Amino acid sequence: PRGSHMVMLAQQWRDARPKVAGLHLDSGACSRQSFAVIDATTAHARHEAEVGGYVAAEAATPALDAGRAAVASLIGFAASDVVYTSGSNHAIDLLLSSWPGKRTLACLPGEFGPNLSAMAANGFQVRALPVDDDGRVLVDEASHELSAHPVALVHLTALASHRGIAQPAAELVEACHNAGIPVVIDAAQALGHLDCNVGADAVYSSSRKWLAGPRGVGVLAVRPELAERLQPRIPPSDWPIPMSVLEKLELGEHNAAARVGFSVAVGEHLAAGPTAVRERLAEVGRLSRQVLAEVDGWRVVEPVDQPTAITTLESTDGADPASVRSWLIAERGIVTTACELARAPFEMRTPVLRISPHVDVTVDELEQFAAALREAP
Amino acid sequence: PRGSHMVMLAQQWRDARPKVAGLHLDSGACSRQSFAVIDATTAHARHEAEVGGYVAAEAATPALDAGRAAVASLIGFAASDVVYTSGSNHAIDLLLSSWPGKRTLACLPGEFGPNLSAMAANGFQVRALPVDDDGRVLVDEASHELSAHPVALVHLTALASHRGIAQPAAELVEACHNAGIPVVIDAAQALGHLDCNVGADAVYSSSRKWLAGPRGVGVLAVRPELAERLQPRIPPSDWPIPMSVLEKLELGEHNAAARVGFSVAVGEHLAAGPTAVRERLAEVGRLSRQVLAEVDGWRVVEPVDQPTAITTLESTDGADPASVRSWLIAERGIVTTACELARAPFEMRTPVLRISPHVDVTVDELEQFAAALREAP
Ligand SMILES: *[C@H](NC(=C)C(=O)O)c1c(COP(=O)(O)O)cnc(C)c1O
Ligand SMILES: *[C@H](NC(=C)C(=O)O)c1c(COP(=O)(O)O)cnc(C)c1O
Repeated sequence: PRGSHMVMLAQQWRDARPKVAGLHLDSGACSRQSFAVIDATTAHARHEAEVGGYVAAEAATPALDAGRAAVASLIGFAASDVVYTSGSNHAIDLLLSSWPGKRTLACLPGEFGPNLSAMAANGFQVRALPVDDDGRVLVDEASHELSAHPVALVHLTALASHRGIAQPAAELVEACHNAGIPVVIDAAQALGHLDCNVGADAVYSSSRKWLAGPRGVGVLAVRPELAERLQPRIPPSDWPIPMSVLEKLELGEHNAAARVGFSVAVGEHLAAGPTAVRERLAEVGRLSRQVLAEVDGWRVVEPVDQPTAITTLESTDGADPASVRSWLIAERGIVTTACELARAPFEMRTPVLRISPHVDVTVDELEQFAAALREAP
Repeated sequence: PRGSHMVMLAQQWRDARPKVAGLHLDSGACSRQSFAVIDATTAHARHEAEVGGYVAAEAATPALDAGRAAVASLIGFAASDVVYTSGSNHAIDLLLSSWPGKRTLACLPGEFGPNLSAMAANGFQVRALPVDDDGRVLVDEASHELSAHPVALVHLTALASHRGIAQPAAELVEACHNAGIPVVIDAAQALGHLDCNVGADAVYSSSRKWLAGPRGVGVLAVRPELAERLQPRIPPSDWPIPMSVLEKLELGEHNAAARVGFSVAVGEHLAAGPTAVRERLAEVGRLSRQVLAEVDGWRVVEPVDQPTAITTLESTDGADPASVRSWLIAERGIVTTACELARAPFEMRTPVLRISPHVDVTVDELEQFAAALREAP
């Protein structure tokens, strides 16, 4: 029952942000904005009012591009491959709505419901990939399956919203490449605590989660080979105006402030040491699961040493997590997320309570949670 | 050459916002956020970090609904008919992508390019409506035309981004209703200086303009008869999850902060007196056009007494406004918008410089502009 690695990171992180009113263990849903991030945003809006809205935006180009670059660095793409979105669903929809010719797709059974929804809405046939009892892709079986039965692209949610299994992203991406098939990665969850530098052809993620930037921002990155094959829904493909596929994908009103906010927030991840941060988040999972290994009416779902901060609890006596969550919030200020089946229809047989705490979490807090979980009605 | 009505409104408005670095005459592109609005936004983001992101959002429901209601009041819809968007293009796309059965449409020749683009992208046949030499719809001819040749809906940009003609919105809407045809109104420009209470079946607008709220927010309002006929692209119409058409349209990650920001900003319009504000904006146009009636190399396009703050200048010696604009900004701190043909392809034969100043503008400033316009190379 091993103890915690003391890191000045956990502490710097905590103090860089407003103090939690209660106890916040859902950076997986929406993390917490640093003062700098918050202020960077406010600043932009202030500046919009001074110099003019679109001149302010121009002025922010350095900062916007900063963020692209930072994002690019974490996924191994070019900054010029990275576009801004409203989030990871805007992202996957921009992508799939743009996707040329044949629209077959393989993905995990664990695939995110709203993703499947976008997949379906864009007319993709969607096969499952072989997995283990956890939902972790069997990379071998999948390679064989993908050669035998080819598919127009593979969509890998590298880290799932509903379960803290880290998918073997890089080895699936090579397997898929060996079969001559592109890989889209949903890194909404993964960007910030999984090595997202893995060879993917497109990646997307959201600002508000592990990168702890503003809501209303996400990113989509597409390798230029793929980017230029894409056919944006809007404008129509018979286009008088000459702009690139990515320029088309990034077209539309948006909170630029939030985007500069985001840029700060990514910068801050890089600043803290990507690799340093992921190791802590992995530890956070360990501690979280070791601390929660002993709770009646609640089973920990993920293997102890999954390198992840998402841990999920299945109720062993029919308790509904949705309720437990809103209890935990209203009574004890503890913020959690409650994952309904719709999050992963073809894998979740039963809902779960999701702890997703950041580096800042202490063993006290994990213990406060465990405690408060027991006292829960 | 009549003078200005002194109103404590102009002054209250100015002082409620950060002071303009130079001179800002493009509230038509992006206006200026009050301190309250800016702070309301920051606050939300701060609060996200304290209590949790989605609990903060819940908490803001009062404020969010406030804004719907306020918007609703200005267009004569129910607050429950109003949904939040990213802007007026998200809006028209959400609408047209959702539109059932036959997709014919009539609109002005003056129709906004990006609108036509969305129209086309959603497979609408798009007829023009009869207009005068200004582009103002001939309501009579149009009624006759719409009875003789029916169309699945009419799309009226009530106030055009490229020209400060106020379209006879209410009388066209009855004409269209007398022919049994619904009206969608693009009130991106109009919401805030035209009476948008006119009988339209859907209306949409943006936060960042005359309502001077945050970027990344717009609104879409749809009357329930129409709302429930609509078929959202995403999720697919074969939907396991039971949510209303509007709930579907409002689904997706977003800057909630910005939305509460917006709510403040609408509130502030109501607070100032809608009718009071529009009368000033109309005066602003008068003054703007009277002050600019005498400039060489620049003709005022709109009739003097169009009840509008948008005035546009056509260069009489081949000057490119794009350039003049970026000169005006870099040299004299005067912010303007330069309207390229793409803004209204089937009406604009030639680009224009657009003054769109708010209530705060003084005759000095309009004169400073006129002056600075002369000295421009
Ligand atoms: C993020 N989502 C959540 C609210 C959560 O609690 O998990 C998410 C997204 C959705 O992207 P948006 O930015 O549009 O919200 C994408 N896919 C995954 C795996 C996920 O974690
Ligand atoms: C607003 N647009 C401008 C940038 C301008 O300078 O006019 C606009 C919109 C576009 O909506 P978004 O909120 O997506 O930008 C819609 N239609 C009109 C008439 C217009 O003024």
